[PDB]
Amino acid sequence: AVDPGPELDGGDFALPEGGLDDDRRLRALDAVDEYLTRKRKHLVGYAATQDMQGTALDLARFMPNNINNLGDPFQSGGYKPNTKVVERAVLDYYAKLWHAERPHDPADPESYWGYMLSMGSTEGNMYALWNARDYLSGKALIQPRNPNAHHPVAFYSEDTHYSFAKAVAVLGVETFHAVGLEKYADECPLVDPVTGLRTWPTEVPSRPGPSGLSWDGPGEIDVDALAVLVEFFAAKGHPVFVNLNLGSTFKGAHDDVRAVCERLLPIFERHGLVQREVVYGSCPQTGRPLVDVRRGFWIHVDGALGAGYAPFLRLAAEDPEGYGWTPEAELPEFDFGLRLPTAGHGEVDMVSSIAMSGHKWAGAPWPCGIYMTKVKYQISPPSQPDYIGAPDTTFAGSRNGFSPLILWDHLSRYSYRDQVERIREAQELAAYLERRLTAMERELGVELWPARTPGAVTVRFRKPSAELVAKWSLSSQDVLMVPGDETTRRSYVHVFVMPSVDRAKLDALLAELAEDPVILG
Amino acid sequence: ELDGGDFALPEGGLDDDRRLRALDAVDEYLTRKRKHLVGYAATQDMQGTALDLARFMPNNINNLGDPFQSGGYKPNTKVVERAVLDYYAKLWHAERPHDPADPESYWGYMLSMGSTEGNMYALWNARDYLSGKALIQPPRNPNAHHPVAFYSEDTHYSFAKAVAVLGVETFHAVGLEKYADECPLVDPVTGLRTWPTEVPSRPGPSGLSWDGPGEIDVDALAVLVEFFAAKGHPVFVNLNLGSTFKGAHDDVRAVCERLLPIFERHGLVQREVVYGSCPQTGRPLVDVRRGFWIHVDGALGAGYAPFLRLAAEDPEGYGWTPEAELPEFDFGLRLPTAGHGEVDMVSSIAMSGHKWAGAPWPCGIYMTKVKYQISPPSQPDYIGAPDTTFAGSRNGFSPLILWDHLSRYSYRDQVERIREAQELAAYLERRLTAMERELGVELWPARTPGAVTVRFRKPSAELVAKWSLSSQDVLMVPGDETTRRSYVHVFVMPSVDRAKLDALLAELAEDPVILGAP
Ligand SMILES: *[C@H](N[C@@H](CCSC)C(=O)OC)c1c(COP(=O)(O)O)cnc(C)c1O
Ligand SMILES: *[C@H](N[C@@H](CCSC)C(=O)OC)c1c(COP(=O)(O)O)cnc(C)c1O
Repeated sequence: AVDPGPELDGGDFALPEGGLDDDRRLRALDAVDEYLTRKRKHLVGYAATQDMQGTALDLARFMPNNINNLGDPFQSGGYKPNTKVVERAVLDYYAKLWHAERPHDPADPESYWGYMLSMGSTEGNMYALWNARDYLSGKALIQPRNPNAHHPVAFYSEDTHYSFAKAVAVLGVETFHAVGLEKYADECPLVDPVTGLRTWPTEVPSRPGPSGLSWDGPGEIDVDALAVLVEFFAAKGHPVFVNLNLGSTFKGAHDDVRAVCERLLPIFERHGLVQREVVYGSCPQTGRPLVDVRRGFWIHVDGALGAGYAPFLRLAAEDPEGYGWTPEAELPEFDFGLRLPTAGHGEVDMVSSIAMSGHKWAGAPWPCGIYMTKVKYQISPPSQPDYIGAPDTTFAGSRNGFSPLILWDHLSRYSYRDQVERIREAQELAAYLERRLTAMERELGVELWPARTPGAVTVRFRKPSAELVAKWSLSSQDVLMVPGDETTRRSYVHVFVMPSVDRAKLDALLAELAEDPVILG
Repeated sequence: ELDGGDFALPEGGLDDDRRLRALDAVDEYLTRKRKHLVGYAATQDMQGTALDLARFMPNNINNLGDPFQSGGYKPNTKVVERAVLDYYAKLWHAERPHDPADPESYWGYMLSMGSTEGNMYALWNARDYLSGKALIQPPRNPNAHHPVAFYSEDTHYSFAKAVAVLGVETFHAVGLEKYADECPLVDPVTGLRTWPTEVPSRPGPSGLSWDGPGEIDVDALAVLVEFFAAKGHPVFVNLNLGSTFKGAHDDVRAVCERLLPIFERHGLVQREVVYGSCPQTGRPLVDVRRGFWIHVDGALGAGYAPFLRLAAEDPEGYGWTPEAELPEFDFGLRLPTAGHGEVDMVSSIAMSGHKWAGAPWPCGIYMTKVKYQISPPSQPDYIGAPDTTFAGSRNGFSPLILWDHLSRYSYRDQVERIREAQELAAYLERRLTAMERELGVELWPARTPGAVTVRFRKPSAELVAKWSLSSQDVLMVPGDETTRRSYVHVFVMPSVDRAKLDALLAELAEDPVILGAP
């Protein structure tokens, strides 16, 4: 029944051979602004902070510059209009926040290395899986018999973002499902809870909900299931890549990164994956191959969303009196500071890489973010281009040097305490939304199927009318309540409570939901 | 330079005074550098852009999903993105509108990185298309599924990267692995049949490629492509349209004319491809595809080459005859088959928006045809649009940047932009040789005919850093480190005018490395 307002008309934007005069140009740009302004003020269905007035005022001045952070962030290079000094400051801030070792130092293998992304976290996850594929397969690093030793196998939950399926295909990294079907067809160690057959699942199971199946579960990886699957492949001699979701796309779940690491480390130690000799190439002689020592596992944290707020929630959890807030749910230790003891290898720093999107929690006018790892994992670049004056250590070639300014400006405006307040208000407002949806069910006698994983900044509920979805940019997901059976489909939407989503905005949405024709029935 | 101390981000934040001081320091640095940058292919003037588009800075714009599909993230500029894509589709003689039911119609999208993304996407798309992975759903030979990649020694480093990312095998790798003693080319330095690492570029006065024009040697390419095509391999060829260091244009028309008969001889125009078996039986399912893919890396040159070719076709109408011929390169390039049919030769093009047009961050275009589209890696509900692109979230500000640029200029204005740059590149070359004679020094100036860049001897570090001159070392005899020469180049972009070049030249004439030249 509500009005999402008119879309843009392509006729206004057609670019003729002769160009457009100033009046037609301004009319078009005004139409874009009127559209974008209406939509941004009502967007509540995606993990995208929408308020950036301060940014715009501070940084509009930089638009006349063709900024390019071409090459590694830790060398200027020949393209002098670059913001690498700013990029390093932003990377340093997140390195501290994620308990990485600073400063970056190419002679310190344990120190951080990372760079700012020109796409979103899609670039960071692609880079992670490239870096891990090469590291685990034995390609040469920047610093100097088992048939499966150079055949890595990827593991991640059913709540993992579609970017991984893409990245897996781009990079030719094999999932445990693919390798299971190919080489180990009848040896799946898990029993399917629907069919009772030992069929290889397509992703690692996520935890079950009230249904006994994952569709209504919290969206967290099932650690038991993961450990069974990892043991299976590690015992066969495969190196192991694990992606863990810190703020999953639809449910905002946090995989229990510490629990996963505690479970898997003994498996890694049992199967010789903590420290192992790796043959990297060869050359003609009496002998042949070169050799170095590497770990045989790689744990990546997809923190596209959650790496931006989780450190601040955990700060409050550590000092609840000081911040005046005890978070409702525990968020798992997930970062470069996570270190575990072993039987005979000393303490092991468990996480190899993290990705974060800057346009999610912080907010930006275009996609950006961070990939971070450690110097000891850096792969030799694919080539040595003279013409950029800095090593080609990154996924992108030319790199966005405006995004460093965006994030620097954001981070400079807020103290740690202010950042804690932002995640507090969002957590409290997500809880409020869930409370209001169940109250609506009782007031109106309607089913909304509301759900919210404890500690998540998103709430899911029954999809309303198409018009309401379009007004508020609600993101949609269908689930089959019993996998395989198309008659059990439910359509959900979700709301992401970002720092730009306040009580008034949620109350306005709720007032419209209460009068929506699909909701009423 | 900028001092990192001014930029460190404390736990407690920075106050408004420290914040403004830092941002002022950045602006002062960037402003000084941008006004003197002449060494990279990056248009530096965008005052109009800034005035028109700063207003959009408050929006978290996201063009998530396919440009031609509705999606749930409503603060998007896909209507604008499609207008930009339509403009370049026309400019590159693609078929419009995009229509998923028309195999011949264009498909493309705007890049969130630069052309690195477009070249990566091209090679991904070609790898899957040539290997037999499943195509997008509309509304014997042991080498058949092993594509081999070919490109010249002047190809940008993004290809070496993309090859490694995507696991695409170059002719050099396949040659060493499978055909170690069968290289059909003789090395001009050693006289041995050693597989070269890239397809040779054309020789210069030296007899070697270092002082050549930077264009692919079409003969050498044809010999190499025939070799692998006769073995049953499908073929990926990348052609440079405005190469990175020399600004050369591979002769795409000549390449296509040379290669088509080779493709016909070895059954690569129409090739039965097995893309798995049916869900019931192990019956190899098959459709018909071409067995070659020609990609044009027009990072730079796809932005200006159409306009120069416009003038070449009507020189009295535009008041300009370009001195150099630029090759036909685009989606309109169609050649006759042996049977007097026609074949559209080019499969894809990439362009960077931050090169010829100018942008405040990297952006660009990848374009192909609907008939080449691969089935998406998965089908996510939560964007509401197919995942058909390299990026996930996508930059929806870049469409505004390029739309604003393109809306400001007529075809005639765009012709004038490339005219002026061509004429100024020729002027710069004239001035450098005049300087050699006046000062009695060797500057090694070189300009490939039709290029917007001129190379010369590397001057002092100070001058290099002031004018952001890009540097390249060459070995004048490959493998001999004693023959190293250090060059720089100047790119004459639309924001490079005569005054700027004359100011550079005045400094070069008093430069200590130039004057101290042995
Ligand atoms: C990002 N997920 C959302 C992107 C739009 S909201 C700013 C999404 O897919 O919702 C439909 C995301 C990615 C990919 O990051 P990009 O920045 O889009 O490239 C990866 N991993 C997770 C967990 C995400 O949420
Ligand atoms: C881009 N080449 C230059 C990028 C800096 S100038 C804006 C370069 O390498 O500088 C010396 C280029 C690419 C890659 O495009 P990106 O936009 O950098 O990702 C690919 N192909 C060619 C021919 C290029 O020139």
